[PDB]
Amino acid sequence: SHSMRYFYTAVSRPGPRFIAVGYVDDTQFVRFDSDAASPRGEPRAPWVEQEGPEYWDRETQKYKRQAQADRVSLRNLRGYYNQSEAGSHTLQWMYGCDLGPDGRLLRGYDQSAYDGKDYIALNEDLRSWTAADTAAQITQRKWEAAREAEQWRAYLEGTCVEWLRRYLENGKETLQRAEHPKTHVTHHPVSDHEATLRCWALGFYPAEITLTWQRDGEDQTQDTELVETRPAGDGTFQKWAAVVVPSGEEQRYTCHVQHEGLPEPLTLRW
Amino acid sequence: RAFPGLRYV
Amino acid sequence: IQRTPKIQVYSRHPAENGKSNFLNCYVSGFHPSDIEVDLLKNGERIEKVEHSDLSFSGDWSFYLLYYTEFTPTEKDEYACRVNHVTLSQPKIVKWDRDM
Repeated sequence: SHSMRYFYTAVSRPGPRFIAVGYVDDTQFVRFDSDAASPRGEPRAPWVEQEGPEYWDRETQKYKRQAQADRVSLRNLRGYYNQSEAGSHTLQWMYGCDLGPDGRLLRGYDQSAYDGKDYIALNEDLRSWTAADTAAQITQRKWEAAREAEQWRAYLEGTCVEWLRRYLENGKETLQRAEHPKTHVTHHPVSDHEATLRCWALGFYPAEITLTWQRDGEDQTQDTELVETRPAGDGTFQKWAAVVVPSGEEQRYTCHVQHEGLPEPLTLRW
Repeated sequence: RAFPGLRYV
Repeated sequence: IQRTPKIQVYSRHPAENGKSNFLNCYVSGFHPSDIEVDLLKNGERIEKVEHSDLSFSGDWSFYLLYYTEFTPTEKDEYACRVNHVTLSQPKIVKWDRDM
């Protein structure tokens, strides 16, 4: 599957920083920062640099417009929760497509957060809203009266998805070409009767990977310490899964990596 | 292509 | 409402002494977005260290990749200095390069 998603952040400064980023799968392609001389939407991927100045003027239009509403929204949220004006507060925006088998919308998103907690989110049916508290019910009532969910349907199943398909063709040589993981296993003792088998996976795109340590063929779901898929810095990602095994029993454990870049799931053995 | 409308609480 | 960051210090490619590489510091899973991150070389803060554009995950937790170009050696020690509103004091995480 494929996905486009935007991530907005607005932080209130007493006496507001507005950052927005756009992703196609695990590849960033656009950025807007209010803390710039002449703030503009700028390309972070090669396949959006070929878009015309008309596209970027249009993109910068909504960014500067949304930063204005984020100034109004952060101030409205202050009175909603009756908080003082001396503190900093965060308001995030998460919306985007999820592409399906044929090419149509699989899932649509439109989520708002306030201070790390859920605020209001467009339901999956793209007709109803889920308010997280009585303060968000004010925003909900505001949006049902203006038929905001009608606008999101036309975007998510329309402009959203059509442009996700457009990016995946204009950048098909990178967005649709998967890189296989370069895997290896390390072995470190933690006792005189115990060891740690660590299964590595480096330089793979996309970031979707599942590393599993199986003893005797069966999944050791727990006892398998796993870390966040981290970026390598060049567009690829890394990840490792570890398991603490008794010494002399390491020949019983096998690592299993499945990634879109692999022709078949490969079996590792330190 | 970002959302053309506006989010307002 | 507030979350502490997970700190990861690692190199882009496998680290070999004398071969050019990139030192990375992956802070992730923290809230709010205000964070202080420095890459250290022998306890000295490294000059001109860059980071990615601020983004967040499905649970609204932010992540940032602080990176710099460096060349590993046998005797040079590298680490990351991270301070956050959730951390009482800054956290210095050393680079374990044979993991």
